[PDB]
Amino acid sequence: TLLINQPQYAWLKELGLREENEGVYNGSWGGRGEVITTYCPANNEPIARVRQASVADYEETVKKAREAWKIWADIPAPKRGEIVRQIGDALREKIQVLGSLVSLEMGKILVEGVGEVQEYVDICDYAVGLSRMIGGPILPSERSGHALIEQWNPVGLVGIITAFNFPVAVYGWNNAIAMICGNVCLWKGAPTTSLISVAVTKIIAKVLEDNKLPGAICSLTCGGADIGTAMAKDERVNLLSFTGSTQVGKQVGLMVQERFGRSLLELGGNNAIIAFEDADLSLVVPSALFAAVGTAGQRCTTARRLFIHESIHDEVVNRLKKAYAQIRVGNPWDPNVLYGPLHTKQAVSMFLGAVEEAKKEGGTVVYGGKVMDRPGNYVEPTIVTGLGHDASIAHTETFAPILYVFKFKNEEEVFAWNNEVKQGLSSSIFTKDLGRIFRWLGPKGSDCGIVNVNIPTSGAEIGGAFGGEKHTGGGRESGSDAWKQYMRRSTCTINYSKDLPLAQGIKFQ
Amino acid sequence: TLLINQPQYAWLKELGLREENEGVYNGSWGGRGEVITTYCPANNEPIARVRQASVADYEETVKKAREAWKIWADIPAPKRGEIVRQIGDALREKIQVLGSLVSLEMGKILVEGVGEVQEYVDICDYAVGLSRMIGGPILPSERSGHALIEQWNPVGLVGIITAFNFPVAVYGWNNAIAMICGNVCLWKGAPTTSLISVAVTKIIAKVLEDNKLPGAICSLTCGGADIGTAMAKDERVNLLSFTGSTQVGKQVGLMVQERFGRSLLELGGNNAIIAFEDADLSLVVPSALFAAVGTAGQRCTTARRLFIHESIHDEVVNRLKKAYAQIRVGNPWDPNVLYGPLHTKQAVSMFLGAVEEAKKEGGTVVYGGKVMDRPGNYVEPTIVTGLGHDASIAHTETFAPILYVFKFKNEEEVFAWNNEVKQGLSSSIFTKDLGRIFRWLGPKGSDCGIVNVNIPTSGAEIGGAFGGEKHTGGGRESGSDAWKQYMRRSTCTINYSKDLPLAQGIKFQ
Amino acid sequence: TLLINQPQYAWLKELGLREENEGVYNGSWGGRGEVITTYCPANNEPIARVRQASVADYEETVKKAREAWKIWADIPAPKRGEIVRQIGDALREKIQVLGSLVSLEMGKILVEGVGEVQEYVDICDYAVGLSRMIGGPILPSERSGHALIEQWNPVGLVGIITAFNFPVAVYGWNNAIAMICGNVCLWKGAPTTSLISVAVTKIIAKVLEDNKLPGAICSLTCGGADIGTAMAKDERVNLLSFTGSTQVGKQVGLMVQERFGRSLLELGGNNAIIAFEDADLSLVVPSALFAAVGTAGQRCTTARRLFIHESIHDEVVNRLKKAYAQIRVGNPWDPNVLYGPLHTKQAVSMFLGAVEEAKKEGGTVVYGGKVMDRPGNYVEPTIVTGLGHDASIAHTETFAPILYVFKFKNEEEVFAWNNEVKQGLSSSIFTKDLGRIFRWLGPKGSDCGIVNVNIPTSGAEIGGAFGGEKHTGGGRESGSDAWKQYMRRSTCTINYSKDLPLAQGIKFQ
Amino acid sequence: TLLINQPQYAWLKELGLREENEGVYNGSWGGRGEVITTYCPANNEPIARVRQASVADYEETVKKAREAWKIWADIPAPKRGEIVRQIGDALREKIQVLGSLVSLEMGKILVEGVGEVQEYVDICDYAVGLSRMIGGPILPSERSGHALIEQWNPVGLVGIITAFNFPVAVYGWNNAIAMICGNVCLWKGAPTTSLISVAVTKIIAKVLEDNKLPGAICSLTCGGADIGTAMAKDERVNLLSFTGSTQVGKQVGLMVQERFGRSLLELGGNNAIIAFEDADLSLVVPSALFAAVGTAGQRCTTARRLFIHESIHDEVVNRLKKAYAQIRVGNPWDPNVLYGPLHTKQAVSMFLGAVEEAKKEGGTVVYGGKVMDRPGNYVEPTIVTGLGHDASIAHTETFAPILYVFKFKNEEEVFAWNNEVKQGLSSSIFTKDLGRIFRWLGPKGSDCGIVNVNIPTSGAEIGGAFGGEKHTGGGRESGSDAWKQYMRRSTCTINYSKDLPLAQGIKFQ
Repeated sequence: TLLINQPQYAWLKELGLREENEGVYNGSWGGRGEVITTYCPANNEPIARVRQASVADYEETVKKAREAWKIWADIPAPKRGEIVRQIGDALREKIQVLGSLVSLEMGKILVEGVGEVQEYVDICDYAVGLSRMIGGPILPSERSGHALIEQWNPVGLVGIITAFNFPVAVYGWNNAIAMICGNVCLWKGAPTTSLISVAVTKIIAKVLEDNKLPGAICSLTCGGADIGTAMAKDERVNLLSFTGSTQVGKQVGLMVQERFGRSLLELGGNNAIIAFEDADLSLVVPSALFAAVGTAGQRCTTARRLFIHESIHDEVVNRLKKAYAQIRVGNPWDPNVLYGPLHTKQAVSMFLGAVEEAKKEGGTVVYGGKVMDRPGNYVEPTIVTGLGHDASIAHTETFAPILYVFKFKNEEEVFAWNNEVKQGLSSSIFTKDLGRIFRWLGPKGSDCGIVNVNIPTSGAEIGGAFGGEKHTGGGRESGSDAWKQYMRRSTCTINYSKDLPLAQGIKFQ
Repeated sequence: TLLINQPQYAWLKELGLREENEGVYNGSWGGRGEVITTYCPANNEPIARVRQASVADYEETVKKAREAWKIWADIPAPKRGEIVRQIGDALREKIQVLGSLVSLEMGKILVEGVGEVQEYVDICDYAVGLSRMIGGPILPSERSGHALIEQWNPVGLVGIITAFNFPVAVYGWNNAIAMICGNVCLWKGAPTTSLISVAVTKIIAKVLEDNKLPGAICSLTCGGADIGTAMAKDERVNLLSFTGSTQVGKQVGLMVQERFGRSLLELGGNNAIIAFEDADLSLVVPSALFAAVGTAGQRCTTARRLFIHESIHDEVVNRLKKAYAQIRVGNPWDPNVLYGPLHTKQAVSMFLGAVEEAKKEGGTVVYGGKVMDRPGNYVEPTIVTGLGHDASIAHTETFAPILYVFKFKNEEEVFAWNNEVKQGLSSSIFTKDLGRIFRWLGPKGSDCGIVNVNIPTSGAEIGGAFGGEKHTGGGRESGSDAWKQYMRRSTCTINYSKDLPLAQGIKFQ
Repeated sequence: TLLINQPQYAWLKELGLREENEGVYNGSWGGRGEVITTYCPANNEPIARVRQASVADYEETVKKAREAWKIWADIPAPKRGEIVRQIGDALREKIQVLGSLVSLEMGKILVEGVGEVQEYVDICDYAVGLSRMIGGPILPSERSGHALIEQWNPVGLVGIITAFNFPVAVYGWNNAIAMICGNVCLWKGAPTTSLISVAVTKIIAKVLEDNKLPGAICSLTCGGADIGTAMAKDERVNLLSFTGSTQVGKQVGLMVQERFGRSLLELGGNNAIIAFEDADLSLVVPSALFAAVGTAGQRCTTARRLFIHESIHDEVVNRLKKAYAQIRVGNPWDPNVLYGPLHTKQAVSMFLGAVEEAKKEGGTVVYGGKVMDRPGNYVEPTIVTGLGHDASIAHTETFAPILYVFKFKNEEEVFAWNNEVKQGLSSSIFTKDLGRIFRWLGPKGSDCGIVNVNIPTSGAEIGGAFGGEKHTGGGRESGSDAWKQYMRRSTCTINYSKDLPLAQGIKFQ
Repeated sequence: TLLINQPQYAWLKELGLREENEGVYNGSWGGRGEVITTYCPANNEPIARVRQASVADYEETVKKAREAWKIWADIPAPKRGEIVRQIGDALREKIQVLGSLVSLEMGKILVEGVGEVQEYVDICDYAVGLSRMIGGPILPSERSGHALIEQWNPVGLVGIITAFNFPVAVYGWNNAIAMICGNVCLWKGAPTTSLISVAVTKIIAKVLEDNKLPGAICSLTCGGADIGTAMAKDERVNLLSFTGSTQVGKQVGLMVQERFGRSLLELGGNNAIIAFEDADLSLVVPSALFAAVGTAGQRCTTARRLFIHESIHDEVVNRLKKAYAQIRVGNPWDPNVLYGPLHTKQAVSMFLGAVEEAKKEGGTVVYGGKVMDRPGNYVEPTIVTGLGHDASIAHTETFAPILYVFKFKNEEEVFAWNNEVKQGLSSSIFTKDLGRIFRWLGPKGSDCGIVNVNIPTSGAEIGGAFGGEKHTGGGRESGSDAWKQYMRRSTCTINYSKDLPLAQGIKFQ
């Protein structure tokens, strides 16, 4: 009855998956904790099982990772880069099948599953070059015969907790960077994407083994809130990268701060698109559609708020309805499907409640609003008009495809309305106005980590630092100098002179 | 009976101080909170009085500061740099009397009082150039017809809480950097250095007023824990910079994390000096003495642990004892004086407490240990031998001139002993060995924020970032790219092309 | 007869100038060369005399500067910055009288003379901060137990040759940066702004001498081509910064290259403004006027070519003509004056030559074209229409206020026309079109070193690197990392390990 | 008769080489110039033939390359990065056979031939990441409502002239960087390594064609001085990267400067090793040996001068002699061989002239000095004692394994003797003294581009910039910000405000 036991899904075995899998890796595979079964959200059929980590598994693994660090930190960064390069190659080799597993277990369409694996491949190739660049300036000291240098060194063990919706790429961003920076990693992924976590870890383990390196450099401990909390409280976890809900991230940030650890928090978003009167509507409508319904509206960067100037509000909404109608719904492995299921049945309940609250708070559902009558967690992509910008439900992050549409008149108020929410991840304006664009990028503009112009809220590449402000948590991943969060700065003064300090009256020697 | 009403202390009037002073500035001067009297640690005499901030004062001031930010943030960074240049000049003009005030109210010797003002002056001149440099890279987008830019913008209001021991320079580091970065500031200094806070604020207010700027850009609200806690919990304080005890700092960090604010923590030190067998003893002995007894052992970077290789241990300890007896003690403002009083009577009590605690834990006092029989809070600079490196009183930070001396044999164990404590601020080795130096600076070396060679634990200049790791709190001030902590990063993608996105099968337009 | 002997010009004495002045400084003042008398171009009267350098003067000065470098290079960069800070303040205290001398002897209006001194003051304050920042990265070596560092050190003697039209700021830019970079300097200014060179050097010399530093750190050797040629041919001149004509710059560059020296060339411009059909005309017209007639069209960055879309050509021309007629002409120290004399009588004749050449090539003078009926070197600001964009006189740099106006139809051809000339200094477009703007800034856009949008060709501040491409010479001054041209990069590997190389079958030791 | 026609050398066909090969590539293969035969330096047998470029081939190729640029410059840098990544992979696939060709045609031993290919592979991988990093800062304008940005854009066509001794890696450094920076390339390699140039170009040509890119993006024009001179004089060659003799390079520099082009010169070396009294002699002797005789003394970074403190001089020379005696001499592809032939018979003749000149100037040959009686261009590795540091022959670069040895006593004189030569490429000291090491690295130390400590003169990796000063030419290749030499800087001010300029008394509109 497991999908992995059906010949139709034999390709799963190309990732080294079996009926029952070990969810702990530290150089050896094991798992003494609870056995979890994960399910395909397109049909709710069981795929396979994973043995999760017990506390003893976690203890053993942290210790092994920290012993492996002693070897790893001694390897020159460029040589660490070479390992990361080989990891990218090993992912390249498995990209289609790993992409298919992401579609199967998580629920996003295949091109996005493959695309997410390509994202990890790309950050590896990036990190290879960065591994030859990381460090700090030699500075001119004000003291004669002294050197002043800024050094960067690994923090040690980087704990990585990731969410269901990007079960490969977020880990990848943290892993490739943390690795070239001389850290070891311990991964705890979302329980409902356990097979994906195991499959990626099998790919990396083989590269470490072929290079005769301890596997615990990239440790895995599958588990849920129990293991996540242990990492948050563990002094041996020097940096904890956490991607997930704002509510959980807040508690993780507190626990880390309590022990003077470091945390990197990538939390929820309430991302807005603003369309000004002068905007190219041929650009706005498709941009809005794909940002809003992409991944069934389950991206951290999903467009959840659409502000449209009064003069064009009715036309844009009309064109958006006409476009939603053409969204192709199906299984996420079905070719040319644009739109798959929500990740859990719970997310469907959150969807419905949201649509109910919207209707009751005075909103009108101009499209969607219903559960589709079919197997799996499918809901109609939804557009809601008529709500006030400060409506309770619109300030809430609901991880479903519901787009709240508002009218505005002036630039200052709608910039304010962008900024008024608790989250601070991504934002976008559509306009041709040179002046407005630079105000939006300036000190009185968007308050978000991602501030886009004529591209929707999901526009982001690995070259820049990725992350948000406010309740989004403040962490950055991937590009620019995000690498610094994974290392510790020292300011080092070196007296190379035979000079003595002033005696100040005192008779020395 | 107030020192400011005696002719010998008439110079205080040059700083704009009188018998009773307003301790709130927000464009106007005020203060409706409790009136505090500050005392000269050299003779335990009252100097003058300061009216502190009430809750209402605090509320009004935060509001005015945030209103002034609307103006200040619109002022181009280099023009903001020009104001900071003028603050530097106003400081130059008062450097002698302000330096004297620092000696009088805080109790450090006059050249360090003056030296501290010079520090503020120096960061001003530095920030001037920086104000034409702050920003991020334009990066190459992977997308045709798109630009990708990293922007930096002010966070808004920077709350600055400072300690008694550096009552001018810490605020200055924060102030000059936060100012050129486009933020307004709110200062709450240590209550026992209130006159210093008022005097500095009077200098800055005159520059702001003279430039027709709202004075609230550099606001002051004198108070103790109640105002500090208010700032820690205040969502309107976008970044809180805190310098003070690890115990208080931990609670401030938690309160700020609870509200997803930003904190910059500069906390305790337990700094070690390590002398290897090949060290230049003629460099070691004076370096150790000055970093141990400087400012009566009340610097954050004070040398409190001294590791000496066993072959040279007794010779270093004997020479240090002979050097300690030549320390010139007296009034801080008196010339040739090297050693003044502790800041408070409580500090003296802590001093005695620690000395008895060390004897109880098996320590031997080889010099000092007692209170001096004279006016003021004077205690003997103290040397203790025989403790184990992991003695509890050795791991505890006592803000008193006590130096714990330990033997070691080999490099790996003593690097580990440097790193074994909860604090992570400063560290120094004295050695000639080229290999040892680069291992000290490396991943298996010192874990401190400041890592020095052949210069003691107070070695640090403007050009580098200043701060520590672990329970020191992780913040950085002054140099390198510490400015980034006072600003928010946005990653901005601009589509300037007429290219429409892929329709993906949908019929738009 | 000499202006300096007339009571109305007694203010010249405040700069330390007399009837006959020493034009050589190297710690001592002297000059055994040709005596030159400089003239006011506003009334063609002699101002005062300068004794120029003989060959023996130049020889002695080079040797003294290079001796002085031994001391100067040993001063830590931040302390070099303090000298430059003090130079900044010394210029501040003399800014009005110095700016007045620039107006007197060179002929630009008072606000530009004063402004040029402010420019030197500003780069000083910039350089002070930079002096704590210059240097390179510490990079991660691929070899275990090795450090890899990029060091920067002074080149030695920086020869600086400057032009008549910016007799203070160009030197100032080079001086401030070279100085904090640990170089010594040798200045040869234009013979016709000799008093300005002597006055600037008197101010710097006092600062150096007051700091008990050898004056030859900032040497002056006034002279013409013979002194300049000697600098170009002199191996002891490690870097030669040349600002002047393309014709001479080419020969200077070749001579320096012949001896494998370093050159920094800032040569001519043929700068264009392009106004597209969507441009804000109320921005275009005054931008063009002030960029065309400012400094009587004698800036390297002066707008000489004006391209206007066919649809708005006649209107912009008519509005420019109406605006030129209101330009106020007079003595450059009169504050109502926007417009001063040309620098020489030869320049007036060449103005006439170009006008006549333009008419010969088929052009129409729509405004001006004539010498003005008054004492001094005054000509009418001039507009020429109807020339082809590849007319010879339009591709010629004439240092006179003649603006050549062209029609254009489309973007691609007008970008090509901007780029078609030999020079490559500055360029500007006026447009609202987002896409056009980023194409202009991109690879198929302007080929100049300064590339502006909605601001004319004279738009430049100290924060960025200043200079051009192609026949403008390639050098950069002032901002960004222009400082690297004044220093030598070394890539340094330090083996600090006890490891021995592989024996490769050879029995060593 | 041709080696390529022998079955033992059948592997050469794996590089797609045949009896007669086309030596021009621009998307098409051709060559109407003279047919050159290249010879194995180890036995002087002909290998195969290459048809070189006529003038017509060159002209057409430059035009096709510049056409190709219009497409290439429009490709986003990260995507150009992806092409370079694939080039690295294609090189990987042929690393053994390509390396074997390098040993065969050029004559360096196998591990270095393969090593050279690996070098190109590594810079490709580095360039991949850099292609998402290149660009400049956004800077804070002093002007309200203005943006100030530094842009970097390709120069266009980069001509690359390379030398015999590194027939793969030097081109690869230039190629990988130039390509990600958006330039197209035109390669003219040394005529005596033509088969190598063709073999490399075949590999790249396939990658471009598989990606449907025009092949002229990486163009090849095989030829001698006539094609090189043409490139130096050609205004269409925007940057000329020249690697080769100081003699030729001087003329290339002058030709490029004459037309105001850009040049990047990598010229001769006269590299010193300096052994101080405290040096690790087990470290010094093999470091000296391998750096002196490596690649038969034919590296630009080859150690040619050895300075030894008088106290250890005879000991090191004796130990060096005994080690030279054990150098294994033979065919460069032979696995056990350390030492192969010089590249040409002319090189053997120059070697002989240098040895005879060293004797006539009073040197003593204490090891080697003779041509070896065997097939090929073999000479004995040679050591010469007794010359003064300023002997003419020692100041001369003879591209042969001749090591000039000198005594010295003190640091100051020996730093000067390192610096006194015209060349400025690489330098090394061996010492343990901390003070000496940082002095060496400072302003009074080595004047070379590579400045090493306890590692020989050939110590360099791709992470840092590679090149030298003085007569070595000034150019840098590979790491750090060397990429900037392949691009043009623009400083761009964007006025996005509605603000009009001040009227200054003029009535507009």
